[PDB]
Amino acid sequence: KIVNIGAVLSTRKHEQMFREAVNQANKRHGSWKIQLNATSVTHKPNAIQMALSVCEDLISSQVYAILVSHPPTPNDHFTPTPVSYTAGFYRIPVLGLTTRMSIYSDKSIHLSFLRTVPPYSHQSSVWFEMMRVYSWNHIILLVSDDHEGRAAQKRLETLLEERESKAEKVLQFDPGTKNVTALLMEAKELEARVIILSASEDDAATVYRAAAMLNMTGSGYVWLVGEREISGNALRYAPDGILGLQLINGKNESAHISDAVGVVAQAVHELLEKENITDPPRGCVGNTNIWKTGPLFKRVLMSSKYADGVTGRVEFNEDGDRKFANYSIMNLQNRKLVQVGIYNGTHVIPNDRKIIWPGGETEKPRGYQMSTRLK
Amino acid sequence: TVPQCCYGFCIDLLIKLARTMNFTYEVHLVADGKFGTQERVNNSNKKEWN
Amino acid sequence: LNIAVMLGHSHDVTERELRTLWGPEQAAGLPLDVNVVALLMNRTDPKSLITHVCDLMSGARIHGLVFGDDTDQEAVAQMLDFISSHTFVPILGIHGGASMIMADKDPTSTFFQFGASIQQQATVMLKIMQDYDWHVFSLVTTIFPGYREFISFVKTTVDNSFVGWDMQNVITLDTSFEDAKTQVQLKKIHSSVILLYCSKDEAVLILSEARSLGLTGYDFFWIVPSLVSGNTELIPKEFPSGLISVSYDDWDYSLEARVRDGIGILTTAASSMLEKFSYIPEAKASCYGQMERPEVPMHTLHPFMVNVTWDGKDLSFTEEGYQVHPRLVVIVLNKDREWEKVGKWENHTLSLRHAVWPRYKSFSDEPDDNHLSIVTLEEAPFVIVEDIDPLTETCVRNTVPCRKFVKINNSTNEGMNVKKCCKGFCIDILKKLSRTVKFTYDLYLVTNGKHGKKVNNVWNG
Amino acid sequence: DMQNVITLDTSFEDAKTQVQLKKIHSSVILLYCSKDEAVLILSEARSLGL
Repeated sequence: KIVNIGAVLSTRKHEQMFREAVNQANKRHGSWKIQLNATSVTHKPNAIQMALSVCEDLISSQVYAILVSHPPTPNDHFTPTPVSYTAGFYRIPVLGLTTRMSIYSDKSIHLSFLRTVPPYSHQSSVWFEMMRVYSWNHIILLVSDDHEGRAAQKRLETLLEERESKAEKVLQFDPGTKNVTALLMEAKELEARVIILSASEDDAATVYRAAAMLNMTGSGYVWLVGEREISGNALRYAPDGILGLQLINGKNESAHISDAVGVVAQAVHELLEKENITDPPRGCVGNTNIWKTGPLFKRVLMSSKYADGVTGRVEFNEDGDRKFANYSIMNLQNRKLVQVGIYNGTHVIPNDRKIIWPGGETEKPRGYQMSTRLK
Repeated sequence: TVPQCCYGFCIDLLIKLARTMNFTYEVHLVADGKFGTQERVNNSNKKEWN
Repeated sequence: LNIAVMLGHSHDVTERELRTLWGPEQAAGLPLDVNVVALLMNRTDPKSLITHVCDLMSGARIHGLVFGDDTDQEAVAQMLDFISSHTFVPILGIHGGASMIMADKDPTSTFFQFGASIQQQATVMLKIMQDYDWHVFSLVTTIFPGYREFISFVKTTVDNSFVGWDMQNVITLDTSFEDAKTQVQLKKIHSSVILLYCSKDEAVLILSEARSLGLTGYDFFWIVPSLVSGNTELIPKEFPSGLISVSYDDWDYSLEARVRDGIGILTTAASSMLEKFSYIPEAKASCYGQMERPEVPMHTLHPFMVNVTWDGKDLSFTEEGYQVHPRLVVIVLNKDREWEKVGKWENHTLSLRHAVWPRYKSFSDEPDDNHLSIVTLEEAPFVIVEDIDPLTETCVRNTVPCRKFVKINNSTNEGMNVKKCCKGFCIDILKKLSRTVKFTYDLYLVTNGKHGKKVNNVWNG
Repeated sequence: DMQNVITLDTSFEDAKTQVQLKKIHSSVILLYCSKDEAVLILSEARSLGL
């Protein structure tokens, strides 16, 4: 009955928050005498290692699920591949607590890995809402050439052509491309000024310099920005009036602890309702044996609903990303963020703050500018 | 690529549409002289309009 | 200089030292003193992975990697990413899960694995639909992530085909054990050749359900690759005649032949090193140490694995590490539920088969006796026999192939059943009788006599 | 225009029935049964969509 549940953080105080939420989990509508013992190891300094605690300590203590932040610095290439894939052997379900790297969405390889925080490509869908907030048809799609970027392309190209809206250009980028000036002159060829933006900080920042450099920033030139570009120097070269995005409760990770423990506790009680509960192996030696209830863990976690999360309804997508996460949509205006857009997930709530369109005024522009020049 | 004199029905129509429609017309010759159909490129599958 | 080898428990390690001595004394006798640490095991076990990694990274920084296991767990080959990206040493996957490629290869990974080139699989499957003219489909996958890949394969490669492949759509089982929704989706299959991408126990479910549907009848056909066959040594019970997989198995091969091939591949890439360098990036110092960086200043084999040929075999890989000339041992279950070879794919990836169309032949009978032996004369315009044009298939719009008996000599009169394209009145009429009498009509051509002769009333023709 | 009299053999076969019931392929469905058999058939044909 005792379910050991992992937690990979930077602190041990929020590991204690897991311990106390595990206490609540034994309390709140969950029945077991000792159906939980707490297991929690912080993020490791060597991202090589990443399985010492897991096999030697967690799987040896038969941990069923682990709850992991980005990293203890959260900002290098220490996006958590190695612990995940060491849990990717034998169908061990893991919830990415905060993650938005939709590389981890790739369920062909990311077998047992679902996210409380939906990645950037879900943000793709949100722009469609604003399409119909602002009646657009001439479309500039700008993709740093990424598996996440191309998966976001997939979401975009679907959610376009489902309603048969048609993109003009998807220009495509490596990171570090600074001679985008050719692609920028390509961008000078259009009716459209609907500038839909996806890269890291620095690509964006140099492009803001170069495009501002073109001149290319005037009302109409609407900068539709991914949140990697809502950090660092992409902050610091972008003009003003620019829409940015925010997931509401993307960072209350204490609320993420509370929600995740309530979810996983009542999902454990759904597991104890099931029959033939296969055993967690202790050793990562001699145990060549996949969880048979691996896919049954997946059927538990996909079919369990939790409207009672602190962040709202902890109720996921088909991809295991929470449905109807609250959005707030922002405007650097004198580089001072001006909230306008708010979503339950889909319900359009423009704040009474006006959108200075990110060159000129507060008037809804046109990417519709004819040439009368017929090739 | 020499710009060369052109004559015809369609010119008359385009000037009618310059009148009724207020456009300018950027008029070129085909390198192919052909419509160009979906035909496969090398790798022998790439069915592309030519 | 060094190769490490860890195996499924199989042909022995003493046998492996003999294979190492034989490869070392075979040809191009190794200025690099190439030296191998080889064992047999049974573990998919990451602590065992950690031990063997730390022992052989500590042990003289071993330089080459050849692996064929007796397992099936595919994701452990994806767990070789951390070796390929924490030792940055090129990994040869031959058997086990190391054969089983669902690893979409990374810029950080150093994988070269001999197995599941999924593209080459798809092309082989399509040429299977070609080479007995199985244009009429019925498509079933499940929704394992990674089967949507195959769905995109079908969409693109049929839409990149002017052949006009006759489509019955990819009817995907959503989850297992729906069992009412499944057979609702399964009464939507309405053709002969049934094309499957599932798991193995899902195939137990589907053959159990389709023996209730009768779709396992023995004029239907069933082509299921090494995803569900896996070990041809594993022949489960509901699994009839004519089941067809494609697999890089040691039925055509051995372990050690592939081993000496791959060792030579490693040493030719190391030769291209000592061409373009005169140096080798060794393995890292340790497991747990993040010492300076992972700056491979002597530049591991991904440009050097571009050009490798061995012994007439272009054993170079793709940029995605798949075989330029793949092997693709196409093995077929028969009446006795026996995986037996039909096809091979090593010559320009072209089919190499037995010309045996009918094989669905009363395993779980469902005995099918409808095949009507029709052997006629070339009688224009009742019978006008064309040949096979290389017109992306053997498919002219109104033709049926007709197996003539083409004698080899005037002496060796072995009439080789050559399929030839066919038209005429009577063929249109037999199409009308496939429309009315509705059977299968076995078309051949008369060699001995014309119509019939009273050769003491021994009839000819 | 005939689609044949597809007779349910015994009640509560429930797999053989819907095997026989995926053989109905037209609009007008003409019934001679009992009442609880019709409860069964409308329950099953709401699953068939007939």
